[PDB]
Amino acid sequence: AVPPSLRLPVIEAAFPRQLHPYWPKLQETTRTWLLEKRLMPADKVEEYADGLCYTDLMAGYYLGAPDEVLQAIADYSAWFHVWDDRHDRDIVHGRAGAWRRLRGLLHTALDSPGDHLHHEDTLVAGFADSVRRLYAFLPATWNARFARHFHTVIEAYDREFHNRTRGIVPGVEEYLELRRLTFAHWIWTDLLEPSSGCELPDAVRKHPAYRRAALLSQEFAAWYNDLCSLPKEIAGDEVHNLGISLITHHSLTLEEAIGEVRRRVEECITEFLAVERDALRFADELADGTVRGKELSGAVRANVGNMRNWFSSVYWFHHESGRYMVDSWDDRSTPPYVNN
Ligand SMILES: O=P(O)(O)C(O)(Cc1cccnc1)P(=O)(O)O
Ligand SMILES: [Mg+2]
Ligand SMILES: [Mg+2]
Ligand SMILES: [Mg+2]
Repeated sequence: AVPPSLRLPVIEAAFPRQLHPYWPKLQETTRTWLLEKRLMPADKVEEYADGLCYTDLMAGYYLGAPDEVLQAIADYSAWFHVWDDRHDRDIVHGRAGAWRRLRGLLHTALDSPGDHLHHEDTLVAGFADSVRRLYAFLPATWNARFARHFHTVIEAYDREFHNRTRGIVPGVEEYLELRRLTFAHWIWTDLLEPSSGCELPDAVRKHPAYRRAALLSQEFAAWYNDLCSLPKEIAGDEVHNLGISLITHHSLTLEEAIGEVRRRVEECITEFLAVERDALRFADELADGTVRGKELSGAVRANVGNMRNWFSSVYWFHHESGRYMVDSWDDRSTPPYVNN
């Protein structure tokens, strides 16, 4: 059961949880990858990795993915959380040069991941390994789109670095725009496509019903993370959180801000329910009697189904993962799974 302040009865009643059959092997294989790529200290991997639930988060989302696609996605997701931790620690310790150099290497590795598979920075080498595998599933046009999206994500992380080093809390609207980039909304959306085995043409994925369903799934995930990660973020001097923007710029108390974030999250669900109908009608229209139409219809339907699964996977992840359990830590500002 979930605490009342975080509970979403519509998720519990109407978004039943799903789990990909590869999850048990996924859990161990990603743990071993974190150890072998030296992305976290060995003792922290053994003590904390399974409890962080990163593989569970992906296995509740990309249902139907081939096992090797899911493995690359899960390794990438675990990497992404470690990168968020590295960025945080570079900020806390004032390592502006180390951050700048990492940022530059990630831009280069994103365009040429094979060149960086054995880089001396293990964080760069692990990024490159996951991305090179992601680049092997679909035509290079998809790879180029993933790269365009992730270049933007890296720069949003750089903006967060600047904000936190200057002590700036973004305004609410500025924050909502930035959050689509720091949460990597378009990366998770891109990854729907190798999971269903089809690169969608621009005309299909830019259809208004597809686009809006994709957006709402990610807005829910990011803002629900803001709701659940607010305690650890306040304790860690993080400034990027819708609740923090509301407290800072709209003069809300903590209780009022929690209520407002909750209401915005709830609205994503019922807006998604409306647009999902339109997205599934579009999927039906794509089934025009042709083979290609059947393929595109099935891919769109699978992708919209996984946009729905993201809601339940993110919901339960936030109650299971050790990442957010700040009340258990000796130092609330320093999670035990980060290298400090
Ligand atoms: O777990 P966290 O740190 O609350 C977070 O969700 C980590 C994260 C980063 C990017 C994508 N998904 C999760 P963040 O975005 O930093 O608020
Ligand atoms: Mg974070
Ligand atoms: Mg972050
Ligand atoms: Mg957060």
